[PDB]
Amino acid sequence: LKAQTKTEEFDAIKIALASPDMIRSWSFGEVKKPETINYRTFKPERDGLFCARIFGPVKDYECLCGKYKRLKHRGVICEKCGVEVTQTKVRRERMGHIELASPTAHIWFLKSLPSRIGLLLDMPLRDIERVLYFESYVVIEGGMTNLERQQILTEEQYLDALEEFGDEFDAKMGAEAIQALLKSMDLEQECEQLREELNETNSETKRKKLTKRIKLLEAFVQSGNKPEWMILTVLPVLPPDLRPLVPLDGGRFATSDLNDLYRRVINRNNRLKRLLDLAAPDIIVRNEKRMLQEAVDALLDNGRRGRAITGSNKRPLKSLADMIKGKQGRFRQNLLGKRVDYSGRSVITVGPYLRLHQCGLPKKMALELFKPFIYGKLELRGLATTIKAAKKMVEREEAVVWDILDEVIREHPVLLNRAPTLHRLGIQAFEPVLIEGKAIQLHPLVCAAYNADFDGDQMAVHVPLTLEAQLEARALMMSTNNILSPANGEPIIVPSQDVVLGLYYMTRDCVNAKGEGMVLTGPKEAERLYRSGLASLHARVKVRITEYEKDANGELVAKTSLKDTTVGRAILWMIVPKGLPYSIVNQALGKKAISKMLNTCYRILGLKPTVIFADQIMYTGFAYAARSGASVGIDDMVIPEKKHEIISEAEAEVAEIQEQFQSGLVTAGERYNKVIDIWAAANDRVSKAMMDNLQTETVINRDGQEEKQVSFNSIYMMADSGARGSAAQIRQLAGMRGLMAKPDGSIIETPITANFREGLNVLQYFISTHGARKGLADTALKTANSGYLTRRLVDVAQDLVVTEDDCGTHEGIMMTPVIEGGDVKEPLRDRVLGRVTAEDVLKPGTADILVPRNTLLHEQWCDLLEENSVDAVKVRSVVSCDTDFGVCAHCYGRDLARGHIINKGEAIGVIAAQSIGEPGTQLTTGGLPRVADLFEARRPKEPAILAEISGIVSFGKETKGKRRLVITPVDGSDPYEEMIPKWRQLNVFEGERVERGDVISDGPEAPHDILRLRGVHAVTRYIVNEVQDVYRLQGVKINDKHIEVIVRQMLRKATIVNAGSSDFLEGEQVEYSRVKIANRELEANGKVGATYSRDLLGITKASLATESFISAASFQETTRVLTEAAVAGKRDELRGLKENVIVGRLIPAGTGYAYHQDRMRRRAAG
Amino acid sequence: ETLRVDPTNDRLSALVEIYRMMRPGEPPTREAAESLFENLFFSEDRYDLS
Amino acid sequence: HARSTGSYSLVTQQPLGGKAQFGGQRFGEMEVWALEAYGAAYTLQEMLTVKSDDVNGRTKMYKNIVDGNHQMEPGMPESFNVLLKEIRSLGINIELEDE
Amino acid sequence: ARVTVQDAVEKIGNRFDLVLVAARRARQMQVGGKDPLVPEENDKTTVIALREIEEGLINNQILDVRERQEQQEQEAAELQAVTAIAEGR
Amino acid sequence: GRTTDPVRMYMREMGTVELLTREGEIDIAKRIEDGINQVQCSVAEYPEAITYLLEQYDRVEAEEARLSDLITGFVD
Ligand SMILES: [Mg+2]
Ligand SMILES: [Zn+2]
Ligand SMILES: [Zn+2]
Repeated sequence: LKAQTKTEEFDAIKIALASPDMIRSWSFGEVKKPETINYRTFKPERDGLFCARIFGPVKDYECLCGKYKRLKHRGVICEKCGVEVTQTKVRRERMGHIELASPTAHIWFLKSLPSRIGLLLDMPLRDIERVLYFESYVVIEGGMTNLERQQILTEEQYLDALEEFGDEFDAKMGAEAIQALLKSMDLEQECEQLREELNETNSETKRKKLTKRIKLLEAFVQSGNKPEWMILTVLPVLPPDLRPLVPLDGGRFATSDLNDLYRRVINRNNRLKRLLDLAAPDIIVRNEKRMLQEAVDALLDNGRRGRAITGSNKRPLKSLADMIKGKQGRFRQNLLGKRVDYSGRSVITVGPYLRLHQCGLPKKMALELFKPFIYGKLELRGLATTIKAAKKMVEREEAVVWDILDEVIREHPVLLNRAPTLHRLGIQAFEPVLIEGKAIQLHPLVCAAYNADFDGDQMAVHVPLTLEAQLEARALMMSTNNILSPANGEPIIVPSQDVVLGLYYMTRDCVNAKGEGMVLTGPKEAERLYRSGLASLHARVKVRITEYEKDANGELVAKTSLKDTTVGRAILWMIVPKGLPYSIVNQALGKKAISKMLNTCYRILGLKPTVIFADQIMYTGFAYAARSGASVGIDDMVIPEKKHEIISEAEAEVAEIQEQFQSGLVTAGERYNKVIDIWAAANDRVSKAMMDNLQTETVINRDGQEEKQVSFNSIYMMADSGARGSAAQIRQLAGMRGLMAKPDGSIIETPITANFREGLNVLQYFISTHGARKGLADTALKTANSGYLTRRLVDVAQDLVVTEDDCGTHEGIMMTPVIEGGDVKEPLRDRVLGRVTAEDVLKPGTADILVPRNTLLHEQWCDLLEENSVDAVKVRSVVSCDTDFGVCAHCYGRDLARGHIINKGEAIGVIAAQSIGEPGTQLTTGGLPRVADLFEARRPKEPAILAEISGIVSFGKETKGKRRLVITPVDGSDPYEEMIPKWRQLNVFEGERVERGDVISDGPEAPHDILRLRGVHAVTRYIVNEVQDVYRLQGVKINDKHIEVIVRQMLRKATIVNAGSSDFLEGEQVEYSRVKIANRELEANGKVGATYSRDLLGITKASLATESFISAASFQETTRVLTEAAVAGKRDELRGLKENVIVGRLIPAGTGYAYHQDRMRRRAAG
Repeated sequence: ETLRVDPTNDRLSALVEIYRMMRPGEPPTREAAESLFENLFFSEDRYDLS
Repeated sequence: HARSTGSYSLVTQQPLGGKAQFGGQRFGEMEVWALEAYGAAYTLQEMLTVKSDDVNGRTKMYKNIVDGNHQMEPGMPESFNVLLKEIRSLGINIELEDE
Repeated sequence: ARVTVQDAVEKIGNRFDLVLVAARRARQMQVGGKDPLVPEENDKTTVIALREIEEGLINNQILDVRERQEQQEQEAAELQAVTAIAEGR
Repeated sequence: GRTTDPVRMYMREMGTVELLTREGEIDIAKRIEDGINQVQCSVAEYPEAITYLLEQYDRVEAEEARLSDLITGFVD
C-alpha cells in the first residue's frame, strides 16, 4: 500500500536546526522592503512585511488589484500582481525570508548558558564574542606553521604571522570566521582522537571532561545537524497576521512589536548591501555588520545584548522568544488558562430542597447556554421554519421555548466548578433544574468538597457538548459517583453544620420530659406521639424495633426487640435503611458518629442506599434543627463565677515574683519566665472552670429532688455536636483569651484578662490586632505555598498512570501500626486497609491461610485480620512495582471514590499530587515548609552521619579540622576511613561495633544516606512516616499510597556502577536500566549485566528530566529547553499527559487510554 | 584597614575610579570626573534633602 | 454571565467578549488537572479544542449541536499551531512526523 | 434520570470502557441507524444506552458482533454490483 | 575593554584615525585626481572604446536613443 504524502493524523514531532535551503522551503517570497502599507489605500506595498504577493490576499477569495473577484477563480495567479486568490486565512500561514548580506550568529546558540557554538568548537564564549565584534582575529585550519587552530590573534600579530606565512595559514574575523570554523570542523576525527586520548592518560580531571565532550560530539553527529546552521545565512519572516497591523476606532492603528524589529533587520541589511556596492571603507561596513548582528539578535531574542526599545515608547519591544515564553511565570496559554465557549458563572445560593445529584440553574443562563441545542430542537419538532426563525423565537422569548428547554435539559448534565480548584472534587457534574432568578443553587452536602461558603463565592458552569462528554460527566464527574475522598476512603458527603445540630438535638436525652418511661409499639407511633405534643422529642423510653443484619450469606436476617432508647432516636430510625443495626442511632449522634453512620451504610448496603440515606439525613437534619428553635443569646455564654478570684490569686503571684526581683532573689529572665508561667497556668484554670460550668451545670429534677446532666445550653450543643465552634473559641468567648505576642516573637507578660462577652479596652484590642493581621497574612501566604507545592507535585508525577494489570511481584513493604512512644498514634487496620497482600498470612497457628496471597483487603478481610491477633502484614506498594513506565493496578490499592480496585488507565500521579496538595492549607522545624523540605530531598542544616559499613570502629590520626574514623569489618578489608570533623560531639562508641546506618552522631539525616546505607524500603519509609507525622499532627488524613507514588517518581533515576553496554556513571531511568539488564541476563551477552545504584532526586529536580521536550517547554525555562533539544534533534513521541494537552488531542489516560493503547501497539509493529 | 584595600592614591585617582564606576566602559576625563562628582551630592541642581 | 458562541480574539482565535456579551470562563491548569484525575478525556479535549481554540472545530461543532448529532471532529488548536510558526520563525525547524 | 451508574459499571468492569461503549451505542441511537432495546422514558440516548448496559443486553462484544454482521448484510446487497466491476480486467 | 554596545566598538575604532591637516586634504585630493585620470586615459587608448561611442552616436541621430544616455556633455 502506498504509504502517504498529504495530511494524515500525525504522530510524534521533531525539532532541529534549520538549513538555509530548509528555511527557503517555507518562504514563499523574499521581503525586500521595510514598507508595511501604502498609507492611503491601506493595501499592502508589494515585497514588504505585509504583502499580498508573498503572503496572501487582503480579503477572502479576491485578488489585490481586483481583477479576479469571483469565487470561481481560485488556483489563479493574477497576471498583474501575482496573488493566488484564496481565503485570507493563508495570510496566517505562509512564511517568508530575508537573505542576509553577511552571515549572522543566532543569539540562542551564542548566549545559551552552555554556549553551543562555544562547546561544539571547544572555544570560550568571550573569545567568540571578541571575534564577532571584530575586536580580534581568529585562526582557522592553521595547517603546520606556528599556530593552533582555534588560536586568537591581534591586528599586529595577524600581520606579522601573515608576513611570515602567506599561505598554509588562515585567519578570519567576524561572523564569517566563526561560520568558517564550524564548517571546517570534522566531528568524526575529533571522536577518534578523543577516544584515544581518553584511553591513554589516567587522571580524573582529564577523562571526566574527555568523556563528557566525546558524548556531546557523537550526540550532535547522530542528530543530523551540521554546525554551520548555528550561523544564520537566511532569516525567516513570520506570517503577517501573527503580527497584524489591524485598524482601531478613531482611525488609529495598532501593531505587534515584531514589525518594528523586523523592519530594522531589513533596513540595515539592505543598507549593508548598499555599503558593499559603494565600496565603503572597512570601519564602516564593519559597524554595519555589527549593527545587523544586534538587530537580528534583538528580533530573535531581545535582552541578551542591548534591550532595544520600541518607537516613541520606553517599554522594551517584545521579541519572538518573548512570544514563545509567554508570562505569569511558566505558562504556555494552555497552562495559565484558555477562554471556553458554552460556559458561564454567578453568585451561588443554597437550595436545600435539591437531591444530591442536581443543582439549581438560572433560567436565563440555561437559555443562553443551550442556545444551539434549543435552535436545533425547535426546528426538529417543526416549531420554527428555519434556524434564523428559531433565533428570532428564543430572542423574543416566546412562551413555547421554555418547554423545549425543559426537553434539552433533562438528561443533559452540566459541570460546576469553584475558584480555587485543588483536588478533583473542585469540579462536579450535576443535573440542571430550571430555576427562576439569577443565582445558581448548590446542594449543601457538596459545599464541603468545594470549600464553598455562602458569603458571595461564585461558581462557573460548563456544558458537556459531545455525547462522550455527557457520559463522562454522568459516569465520572457526577456528584453521586464521588461520595468518598480520593485521599482517604472516608465520606466527603458528611453532613456539615445545621444538619448535624438537627440530628444531635434529635437524638439526645434530658433527665425528665413528657412521655418518660412509657412504651410504644414502633417508631411510627413514636413520631405520632411527638408531633401531637404528647411526648417530648428527647425522653428515655422503651420501644419495640425491628432491625436487620445481612450477616447470613448475601441475605438479610431480621430481629425484633424492646430497645431502651429515646423518642428522637426512635423517630430517626425510620430513615435508616435495612441491614444497619439500631445500635448506630441509639447514641447522641455527633458530627463524628453521624459520619460513621454513612460510612458503615456504604460498606454494607452499597452505593444507592448510601446516597438516598445521605439525602434523607440532610432533609431531616434541616427540618428538625428548624423545629428545635436553637438560637444564640448574650446570656448563652456563661462566665465562671470564680474567674475574678483566679485572676486575683494569679495576680498575687506576679507581684510576689516582682517583689523577689526587687530584692534580687530572682534574675530578670527567670522572673519573666516565672510570671509568664503563672499567667499561663491561670488561663488554663479559667478555661477548665468555664468548661465545667458551661458543660454540666444544668441541674434538674426527676421524681426526686435533683440530678445533673450535660447542658442543653445552645452554644454548648453547637460546639459539642461538631456543628460549629470549638473549645478554644468558646474559651475566648467566656473565659479570658490568651497571652498575645509582640511582632518580634516575644510574648507579652500581661495577658488579656477580659474576653468578648465583656468588653476589651484600648490596649487589649490593639494587641489583638497584630495577632489578627498576622493570621490573615500567614493563611493567605500558606494558600500560595500549598499551590506551589501541588504544582511541583503534579509536575513530578503526571504521566504516571495505571498501565499493566498485574506485574506479579511478591515485593512490598512491611505494614505495622505506627505505635509512637505512647499507645498507637494510628492502627494497623487503617494502614493496611484497601491495600493488597504481598503474600499469604498466618494465624497464630499455621497451614491455615486466612488471606491467600494477593487479595484486596476490604473491611471484612481487615476485621478477620483483627479477630486474630496478627500484628504484621506485608503489602504491595506502588514504589516496588515491577511494571516499567507506569503502575499495575494490582500494586496500587483499591482506593477511589468507589470501593472497588483501581481501574486500568486511571491517572494516579495527578490524583496523588492533588490528594497531598488540597489539605496543605490546614498545615502550620515542622510544618508545610517541612513537607516541602522532605519532598525536595534537601540535606538538613546540621545532619547526623551513619556508619558506612558494619564492624568495630576506632578513632585515628589527629586534629586537622577532621579527626579520622577507621572502620574494621570482621572478615572483609578495612580501608574505609571517613573524615569526621571532631568539633562535632560524637555518639559512636570508640570500643563498640556499629551496624551500617547506626548513629555516629546526632541530628536529622539526609534521605540520600538512608537510601544508600539503609536501602530503598528504608528511605521510602522515612519519607512517608515523616511527612505523615507532619500531616497527622494537624489531623489531616492522607493515605500512604499517594506519598508512595511521589516517592517512586523521586527515585526514578539511578547511577550505574558496572558496565558492558552503556556508560559508567550516567544517571538514568531504572525502568530503562532494569528492563535492559533483565534483557541482558539472558540471550544477548550470556550475562554482561551491569550493577547500578539507586538515586534520590528531589521532586523539583526529578521533574527536570522529561523525554518529551514539548512537555518540558511548558513548566521549565522555555528558551533553554528548546535550544538544548534542538541541537540533539530530539524527537518527541508525546505519550504523556501535558504534551497531549498542549497539542490538543486525547489524554493517554482514562477514557482516552483505550485510544492511545490501540495506537501505541499499532505503532512499532506490523 | 580600609586604606589597604584602596587601589587609589591621590584625588584625581579616586575621581577616575568613581567616574569609571558610575559611567563605565568609556574613557575617563579630568573635567568629566570632577563635573560628575561635583554634580552628584554637591550641586544645588541635582541634589536636595530639603 | 453566560455565553454560548460569542466573538473571538484576532491574534489567537479564542473566545472574547466584544459586545459586553461576555467572553467564556477561563479554563485553567488546575481545572485541567481536575479533569485529568477523572478519566474524562473527551470533556477535556472538547474543552481545549472545539469549545475554544479550534477555528474549524467550533463551527463544525455548532452545526452538529443543532443537527442533533453530538460529536467532535477536533482538529488542531490554533494556539499550538501558532507556536509552530513562532518557533519556526527562528532558526529552529519543528516538524510533524509520520502518520 | 440515571442517578448512579454503578450497576452498569458492574456489567462492564473498566468504567472508562463503560463510557466508551455506552457512547458508541448512544450514537447508534442518536444518529438514526437503530432503535432502543428497552422502553424510552423520555430518557435521552445518553441514559437509554446506560439502561441497555444495565439490563445486560448491550456491551462491546454484542456491538462488535452486530456490526460485523451488518458488514455482511451490505456485502450481500452489493454482491452483484461489485462483481459487475469485472471491467477491472 | 569592550563593553559591547556597538556604538562603543565603533567610537573607539574610528577614534584611532588621526584628524587631517589642511595640507593633507589637498594631498589626498591630488592623489584622487591622479588615480582617476589614469583610468580615463586608459579608456582613451582603447579602439573599441572609440568605435563604440561612434556606433552609439550613430544610433542617437537615428532616434534609437537620446543625447542624455550617452554624454552628460563634453568639456562644454
Ligand atoms: Mg468564602
Ligand atoms: Zn492582481
Ligand atoms: Zn506492581
